Amino acid sequence: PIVIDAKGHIQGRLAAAVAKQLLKGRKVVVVRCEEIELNGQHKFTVHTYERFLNKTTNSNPRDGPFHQRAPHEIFARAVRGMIPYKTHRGADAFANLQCYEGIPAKYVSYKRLVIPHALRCVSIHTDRPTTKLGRLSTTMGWKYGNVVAQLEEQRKAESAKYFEAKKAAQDKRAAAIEKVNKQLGAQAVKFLETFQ
Amino acid sequence: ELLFISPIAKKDIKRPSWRGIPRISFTRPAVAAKAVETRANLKVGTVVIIVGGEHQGKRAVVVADQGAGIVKVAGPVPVNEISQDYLIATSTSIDVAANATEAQVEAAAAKVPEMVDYLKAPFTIKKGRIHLMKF
Amino acid sequence: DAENKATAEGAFYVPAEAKFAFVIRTKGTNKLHPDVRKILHLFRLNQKHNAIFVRLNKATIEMLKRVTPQVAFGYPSVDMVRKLIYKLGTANLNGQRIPIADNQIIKVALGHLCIESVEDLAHEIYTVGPNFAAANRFLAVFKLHAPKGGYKKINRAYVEGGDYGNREHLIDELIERMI
Amino acid sequence: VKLFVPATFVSFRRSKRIIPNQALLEIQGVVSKEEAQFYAGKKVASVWKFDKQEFINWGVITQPHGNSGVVRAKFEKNLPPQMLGKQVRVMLYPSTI
Amino acid sequence: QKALKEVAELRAAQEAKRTSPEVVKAVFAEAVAAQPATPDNMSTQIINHIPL
Amino acid sequence: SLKQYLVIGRPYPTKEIPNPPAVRVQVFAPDEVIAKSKFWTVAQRIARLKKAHGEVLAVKHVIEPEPTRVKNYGVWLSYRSTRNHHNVYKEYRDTTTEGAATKMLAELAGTHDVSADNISIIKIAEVADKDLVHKNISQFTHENIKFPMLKQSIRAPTASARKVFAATRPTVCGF
Amino acid sequence: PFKQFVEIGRVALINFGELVDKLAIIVDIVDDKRVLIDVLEFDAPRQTIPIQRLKLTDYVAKIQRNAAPEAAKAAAKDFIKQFYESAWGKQVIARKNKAQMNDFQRFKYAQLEAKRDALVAKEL
RNA sequence: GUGCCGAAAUGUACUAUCACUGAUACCAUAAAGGGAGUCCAUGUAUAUACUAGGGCCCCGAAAAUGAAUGGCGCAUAUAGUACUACCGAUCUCAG
Repeated sequence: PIVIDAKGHIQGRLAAAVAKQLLKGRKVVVVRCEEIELNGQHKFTVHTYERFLNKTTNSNPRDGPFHQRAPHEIFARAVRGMIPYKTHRGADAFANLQCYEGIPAKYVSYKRLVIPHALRCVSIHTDRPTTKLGRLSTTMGWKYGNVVAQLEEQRKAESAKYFEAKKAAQDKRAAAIEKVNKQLGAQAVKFLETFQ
Repeated sequence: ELLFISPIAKKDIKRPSWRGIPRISFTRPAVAAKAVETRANLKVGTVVIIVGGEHQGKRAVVVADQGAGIVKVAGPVPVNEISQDYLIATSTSIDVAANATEAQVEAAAAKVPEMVDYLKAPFTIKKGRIHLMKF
Repeated sequence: DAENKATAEGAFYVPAEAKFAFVIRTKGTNKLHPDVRKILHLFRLNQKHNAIFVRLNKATIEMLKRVTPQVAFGYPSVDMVRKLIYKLGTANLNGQRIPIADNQIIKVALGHLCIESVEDLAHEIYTVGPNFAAANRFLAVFKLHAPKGGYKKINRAYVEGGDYGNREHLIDELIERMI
Repeated sequence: VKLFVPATFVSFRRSKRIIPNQALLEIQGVVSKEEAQFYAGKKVASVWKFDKQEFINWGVITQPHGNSGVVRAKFEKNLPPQMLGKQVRVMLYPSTI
Repeated sequence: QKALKEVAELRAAQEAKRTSPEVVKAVFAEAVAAQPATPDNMSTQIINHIPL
Repeated sequence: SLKQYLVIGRPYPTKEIPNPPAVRVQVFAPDEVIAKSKFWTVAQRIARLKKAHGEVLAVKHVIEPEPTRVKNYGVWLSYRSTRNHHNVYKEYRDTTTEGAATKMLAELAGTHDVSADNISIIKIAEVADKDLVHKNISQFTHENIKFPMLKQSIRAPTASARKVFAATRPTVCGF
Repeated sequence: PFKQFVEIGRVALINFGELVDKLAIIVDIVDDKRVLIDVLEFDAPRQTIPIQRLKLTDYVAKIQRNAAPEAAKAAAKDFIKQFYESAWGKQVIARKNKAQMNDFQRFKYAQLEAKRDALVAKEL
């Protein structure tokens, strides 16, 4: 079960990577779905979504395509396009996905991978505007955008206290490893570091 | 044999030979591979990984080479006969002249530092690549 | 040495032109003009990826001008003319498409024309001696597989970044990988 | 028969549209055309349990496919579509190296 | 296979002459000699209005 | 890739005139077979000499005296676009004449959007730093050239060692 | 502010291609995208390379533009020493040593790491 | 044909592009006419003024159920150019 810090990423680039490795048969959480960032100015990104809102079934709206405004189900929809989701293999694969706005209390402990070719540095040029998913959703009416920021602050304080302890462990580990290098030998230290 | 093949003297017209070439009878009178070699870079007393059948992940030393592509293994945990299909040649080569003798292999490997511990150890695959593993 | 003599003098040694060619049919049968498949039936190149040796004179070159989109062809060297006939060579004897096997096949057909064994037959191709068309007719059409690079563009000529038509010397580069 | 390199069954061989005689496996840790040439020749084995009767299926590697290190592979009984996703064992003999 | 070793050598022996420092500068001097004089003005039409 | 070629050709001897004038053309093509066809295009178009009555004497392949060092290259060309023909003097900085000519076929197809069919070169020659007049290429002939490599690549150092995950985040800064 | 610019006479570790992992100096500039470069370990011919497949380091040789081969190699003798001594350049040698490691030597590395981790675990 | 759906390089090398916009023959529409948008550029005069033009992009450009570069999406998955590797038909070749 992978977890993906999806801050910094592009929506379609991540979704193309994620949707492929779902079909290979692997469970995959992503987290921080709101800090995924699309190409375009804020004007341009909103006008794309306002076209998507028009698309309703005329006889009745209830059977119409649903317009999910939360970032965690905007991203889930972009992945659903790239999987054959109507088949049994696609519906099994799509069930293995997970998106969360703000990394929740379950997945704080897990080691978080960052798939490098979907980062907005590598794929967009410099001097071209980009917007977040959270910024867009709030504009499109998501009402919990404000709440998520509050939660991040509480978490990132507690994540800082982990690292100040983890420094103190690894510093005295290096001072312990300073002693053990003399016990093995001069030439044994070369074989570990350099490889002879 | 392909001797007794002769050209027909007929010029029947049912069948016509366009150039000088004439129709051929192809008849006789009524009266009547591979070497499978031994593999180079498996000498007498090379250290070898066994990857097939009964023994897997167990190293062995080739006491002697039978020939015809089959070699007889020896070592601590010994004396079995298996082909080059089931073997991977390591670079390291313990000096043993003698045929079979399981006692001499541990005695000879006691010369080279921690080679006796090396031979009895299992070989196993882990997380993080055999193609790239240079042996 | 005849080339290096003329450069030291001043002149140019222009070489002798190609006496024969080797004509792969690149494109298949259908959607094709009747004059332009009468011409392919005359070279015995009916199936796709078939080839024979063709002698070059103003009869045969002007025929090849009509059929240039359908074929790739060029001027093979002696090592290529060899290696076709030893590997893939077959004798069309009494309309049977027989494999070449042994030299007693081609002594019986061609011995009266002073071509005894497969070395003498291959020679009669690449020197284009007096009994060429006997030796060429004796050979059945070659049958080659599609080559292990592929090739870029069926429907353009080699000269304009494609495949078909005359490629002079570089047919040897193609036939190596067709074989 | 333990000792294998894990490898998923990612798809059957197919066109765009049409697909079961042969299968494609992404061997773990292999990412190149020249990297995956090592496993050409070698013997795969699928395995599955029926409760108290563990069967085995072989299983071989023919050629590399594409530039991603995916490798072609016959089996004697060709695989069911229920295996799509699941692991198989790429055992590393016969090894000429 | 003896003959095709000799022909491989003789065709390779020509590439020693072709890629020699003496011969290449002659061919490059021929290529520099071949090129035309520098044009003073580009543009499709020069346009001249001499009186009468 | 393109290789500079010098091709010399002539018409056949008539009984009226044995030993006519031969003519040479500088041409740029991937191999000797294409270089003949470029010669017969230019010879027919201008000097009125056809394939069907003419020899072709010597396809000389022009190799460089040194490809070790960098040279400036002026390229005078015409290129044709629908409704008009334009004359342009463009120049480049490269190891060889061929690599300059390969550059401008990309640059014209990029910038102006015309193919090598429409393009017709007048003159290529190497050019000194004094006579060079274009500003963006003059800057590389000066001393004390610094530019940073802003935007680094993420590629595999070898194609074996590529991956689609990472713990740490890559830094694409120039530094 | 960018520290380390592409310059005439700068050492660089070429990451991509046939010459991957080998130090080399930029004897002459050509373009925005491209440089002439001289490889100092291997003794290939000098040739043009893209800067994007190149990557850079701090150290800079005093040389003239289009320097002679072997003359420019003498300028680099101080900085190749400073490269491999520095901890970024130790990982170049470590990849290389590990890459050529052979069967038996991997058992030696595993056993010395067990002796390392045992003696460290005492001191807690 | 090779981001994912979808088998196969988000390949290497080289030039253009910001637009509620563009995206592969037949083909499923857009013109005359404009633009100190940007890149490339011809001739003259004195860093600067005057323009011969060319691409890409913008305007010109409005219809009725909600709507379709095939979709998702992309902005180095858009527009051109060159060279290799690779997938792919009941063709071709081998049995």
